[PDB]
Amino acid sequence: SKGEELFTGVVPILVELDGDVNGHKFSVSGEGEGDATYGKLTLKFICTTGKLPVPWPTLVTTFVQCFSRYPDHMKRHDFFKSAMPEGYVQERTISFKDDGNYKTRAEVKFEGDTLVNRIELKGIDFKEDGNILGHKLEYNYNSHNVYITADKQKNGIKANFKIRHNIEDGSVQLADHYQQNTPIGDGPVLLPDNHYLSTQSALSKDPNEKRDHMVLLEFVTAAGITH
Repeated sequence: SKGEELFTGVVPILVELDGDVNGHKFSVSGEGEGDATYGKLTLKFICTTGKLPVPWPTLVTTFVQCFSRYPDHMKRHDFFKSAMPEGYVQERTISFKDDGNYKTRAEVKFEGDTLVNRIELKGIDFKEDGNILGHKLEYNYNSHNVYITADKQKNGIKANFKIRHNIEDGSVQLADHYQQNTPIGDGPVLLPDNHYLSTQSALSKDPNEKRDHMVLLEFVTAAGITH
């Protein structure tokens, strides 16, 4: 297919986010590359407005599931690549248990040969010294399953999953995710059978970087369908 063939090699990625969480405004720019053949993402993000007013881990899911590895036998279930190059809208509500919520709107599409994720994020209802605004989350990231279902009336998909953020006291901050994606263009897109994406992510720092930043290495494989 046209969209799947755009991902057989390494593809440059740009991420641009503007956010407002409880009136804290901020922006993030990211750069890196994806290799969907291996489900692989490598990026570096920089807060361009100074200090990031929320913990970096809370933004990982917001910061390109077209780079997930779909096994060959699951090609007919890969909505994300099928929407390319014209792209898709991705919307979420992220509910931090017993704290505030993010609502995100993003568009993911090619600009030339570069895959771009442009995001607007709005956060409300956060506790001033909760785990988010109080920066109580560990700088690490767990492994999840992202459950995908077709959303036929939208010519798209939905996803529902549970992100676990470790808290510095050893506890866990749940972030419930609900997601809907809608294609932008007029080519045919794939409406999948139920399946999920198996994720893992590693967060690190660049030792030469004194801006507030995050280095991310992530691997994602589609699963849950056998034939």
